[PDB]
Amino acid sequence: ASTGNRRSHALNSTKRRWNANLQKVRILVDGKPKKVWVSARALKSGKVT
Amino acid sequence: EARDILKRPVITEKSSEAMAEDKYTFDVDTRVNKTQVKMAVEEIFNVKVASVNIMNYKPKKKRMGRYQGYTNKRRKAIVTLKEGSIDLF
Amino acid sequence: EIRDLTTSEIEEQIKSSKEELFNLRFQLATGQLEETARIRTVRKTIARLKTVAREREIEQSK
Amino acid sequence: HIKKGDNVKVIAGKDKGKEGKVIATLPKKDRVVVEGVNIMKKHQKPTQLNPEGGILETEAAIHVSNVQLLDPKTNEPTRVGYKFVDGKKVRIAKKSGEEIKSN
RNA sequence: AAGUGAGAAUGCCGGUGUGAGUAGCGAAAGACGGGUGAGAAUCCCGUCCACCGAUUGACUAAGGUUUCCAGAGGAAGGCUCGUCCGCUCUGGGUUAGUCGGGUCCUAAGCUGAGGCCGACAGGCGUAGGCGAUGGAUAACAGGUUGAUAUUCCUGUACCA
RNA sequence: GAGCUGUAAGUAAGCUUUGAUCCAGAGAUUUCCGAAUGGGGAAACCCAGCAUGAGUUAUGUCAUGUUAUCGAUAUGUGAAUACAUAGCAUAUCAGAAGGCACACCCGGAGAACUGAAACAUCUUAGUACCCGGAGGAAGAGAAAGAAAAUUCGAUUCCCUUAGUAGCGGCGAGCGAAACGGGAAGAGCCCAAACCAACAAGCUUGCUUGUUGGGGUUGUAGGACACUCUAGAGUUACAAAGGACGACAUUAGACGAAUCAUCUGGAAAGAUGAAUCAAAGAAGGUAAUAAUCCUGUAGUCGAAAAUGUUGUCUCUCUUGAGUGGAUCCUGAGUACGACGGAGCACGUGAAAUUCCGUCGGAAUCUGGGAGGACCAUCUCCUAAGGCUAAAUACUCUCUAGUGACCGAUAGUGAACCAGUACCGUGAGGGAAAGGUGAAAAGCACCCCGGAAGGGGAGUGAAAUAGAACCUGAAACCGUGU
Repeated sequence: ASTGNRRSHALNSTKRRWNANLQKVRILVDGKPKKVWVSARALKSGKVT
Repeated sequence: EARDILKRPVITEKSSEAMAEDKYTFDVDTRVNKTQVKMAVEEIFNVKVASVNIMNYKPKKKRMGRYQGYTNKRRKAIVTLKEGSIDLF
Repeated sequence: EIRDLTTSEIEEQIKSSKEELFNLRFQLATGQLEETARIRTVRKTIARLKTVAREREIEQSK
Repeated sequence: HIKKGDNVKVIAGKDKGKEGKVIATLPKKDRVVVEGVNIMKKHQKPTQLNPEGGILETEAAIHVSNVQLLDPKTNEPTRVGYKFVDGKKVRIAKKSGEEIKSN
């Protein structure tokens, strides 16, 4: 998670953010199946738990 | 306890006139109630007291003689019996 | 009561001293100027009593 | 050093070289009061604690470096050294006659 | 070897001038007799006269925090005077079962365990908790002090 | 070592040759508030509920203690909805929280005035402030490295190379590295291979893999096999701990020896004669003291404490060639595209480092790197953790020093300082040292109600009298 610049054609710069692609899933971390915020590049394991 | 709740008695021209109506005034602590003084004067003097009246006193300023200072707050309590005698003078 | 640590029960000594102190303080109030023969040393006894009567709770009970 | 109960010769003063007896110690200001020496004719105020506060003769207290002991075995001025073999020390008169006027 | 030299920056701070014995001294109407004292147009008592008069009257609340009472003063203090004082110095003075509050209860709001949201800090919110300026709870006739009164005392009732 | 009762003194009396005022050691109690944590609350207040102690016909009142939310354990626990899963309450556990030197460190976010003689890229600058993590140091660190010269080797810090190479509206400006000379100097624990083989009360969470042994890396090394063997030393890393002394340092120790005259109110001065010296630094004393005090040179050190830790043990132990035929060697990671950032570098030919999104390898015939991409020739083994020394800063404590200040100076504060005072609040913030050697601080008489004078007295001095050392100008007066 971090920040950066948004640059125009004449090379000015304004701040922005890069946000991660978070989704919702009925999944497990600490017991009960819950609807939690995970990201599409964090689906390396199963889906329904 | 029943000894540290009683400091010194007040001896003025108003307390001397209250002796005829059987009403002794004492200087109690600033944390006791109107029931702890009834169980401290009925044991030290062993006398059945009737009623008890208390009043708070705010601190005063100071004096030019020394330097800018303050005074300690006091708590007066007028205990009146109806069969006992005096225990001071 | 300097250096008399050979005692178990002391509370009754305490109460004797406390009625002593109340009586003596209640007279200054009127007059009676022996204020250096006063209770600046009817008080310095009582802490001797209490310290031992309490270490008889700190070390024997834990 | 000096305690309370010796006799001494004063060397630096208007009355040079006079012996007497110290009475009051006064460590706090470093001063010495000596019998029959420097009667400041104390002339206090018309009080009513000090009776008819005014003239009287109490010995003014002079400085503790103008005064110096005198050797017991010789009654000449000395300094004071110290040895001990026992609990406290024993002041040795630094000129061979040792003083036991601890009293 | 240098914190090395002062007449000016509507320069900074302190002390003393000129304008000058000049401008001013900001609500009612006073007059005399007696008294006190080193000293009186100004303080104390007395008699007459006048002013406010839905108020310069009497009492609750907010606010201030011993200015309240007695005895003694060296000036400073008070827009003059002072033997006087809301000024200085000693020593004193405020009494509650029912009077106001606290305590019961809730309004607008303010905080809220789980619960959402957010770079962090931290925002928002459900039961709940707090929060009167409103609701529910029991006193009078009189006598007294240099200073307190439904509180102290006297008679008599009411609530728990 | 003979005195005592805070700075600040007197009194007013007591206390201490038994050991008083205090120089340190060490424990005890520690009212109420404050992270405040039994529940409230306008901090220093109010209302409880308990197992003990009190008393009264009881009731009432008070004193020890316990009653917070998160973590960590042995534990239950589980309505709807059978059954765990969400609730959950009585309990077990003493790890966290706040503050403060913010000076020095490490992250997250991140300005503008200003320079370019305007200004937008660029520069102020990753600076000020805000938030977190916090240590006595932190961060970095053990090669898929920098490098043609012979490559010689973990990281940081000072001196060079150098204002050089390079970057740049190729403007203002920004600005290396190899290299050599120094200070300082050790590296390891793990995974996997394998296998002896085994632990998930409803749980305290399915990705139960759960205990070993063995091993750690490039001359390509450990597994597993052809060979059989002892010391490297452990209380700065490898994993943690204390017996053992001696000594360098922090209180207190004893601490060398001067008389006489002169002037004076009093000499340390002048003068004359002496005498200690691992001490002739400095301050006090009625004037300028190496020999009158306080000390100082140096002697015990010190009922200790650690600092250099110099030292015995104690748990610290098993390693030694090869074979290289295969076993192993960290994956949505290596790498690629788009958008950005940090590197001296404006994103360029951009190599090399980070983040978001999308795609996505083969694996020791390997893989990668040599400031484009292809061959050669070198070199090194990625995708897991930890670490002393050399260095940066000072609220404070002890001992010192200065061609540093000397009361409009030096701290805002030498004394009544963050105080008088000023503001609804955040906040702003002064002025003020000096009698004498010793209060001997003017006994007494005269004028006045008193204040203040005039004599007298104390003193070396009273034009030294608390408007108290010296007393300059501006200004105000009287005589001539």
